[PDB]
Amino acid sequence: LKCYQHGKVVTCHRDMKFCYHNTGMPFRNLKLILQGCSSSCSETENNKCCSTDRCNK
Amino acid sequence: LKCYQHGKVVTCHRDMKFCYHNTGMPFRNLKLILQGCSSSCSETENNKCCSTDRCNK
Amino acid sequence: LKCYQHGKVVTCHRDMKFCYHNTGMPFRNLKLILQGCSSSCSETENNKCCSTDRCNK
Amino acid sequence: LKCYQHGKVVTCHRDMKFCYHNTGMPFRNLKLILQGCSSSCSETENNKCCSTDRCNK
Repeated sequence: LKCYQHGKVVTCHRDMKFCYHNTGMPFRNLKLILQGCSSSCSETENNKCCSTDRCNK
Repeated sequence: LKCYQHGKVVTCHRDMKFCYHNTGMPFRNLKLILQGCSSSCSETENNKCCSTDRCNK
Repeated sequence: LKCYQHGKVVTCHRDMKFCYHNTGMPFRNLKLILQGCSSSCSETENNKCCSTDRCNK
Repeated sequence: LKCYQHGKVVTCHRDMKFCYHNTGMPFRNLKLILQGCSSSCSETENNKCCSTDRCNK
């Protein structure tokens, strides 16, 4: 599986079956963007994990 | 002072002298974007530091 | 005023009037800790801010 | 497998074969701590992944 990872495309390790993209905002002044290969998502984030090449732009 | 802060304008606290925009990248998969008011700021350590209203878009 | 900043004690600049400790947990595995001197400590609750020297843990 | 995850002990999904603990520090005031169940580590982080219950405490 290949995933976007901030302007690189990367091949996931064998045990990482998902691509992931999500954006968080822990503090008023801070936005963070997590994007890459991943393991399975929590129940609450199932839509953030996808399992086809480059699915996580 | 008023500053941009992630798609909105905020009024800084009365003693804060700068607006800023900054980013970090601690890991290959994780980007951080910081934007708002600050009390101190060195332009060389930010994308931008300025001291007029809304200067940090 | 003096505050903790991640196992350093810092002396606040004159425009940084409280000590601050906030944490965020945007994703299940990722914790962010923001700690130091602040004037963004401008609610009137001792939620993220505390007033007394070295109060912020 | 069970792992610590920021003051919780959690049971990993079947596709997560490791417990993980790591940190980053992009700014003097901001610490990041990654802790939980994980997939395999990169080569540079081999010591950050372990395979026994609660090993990333």
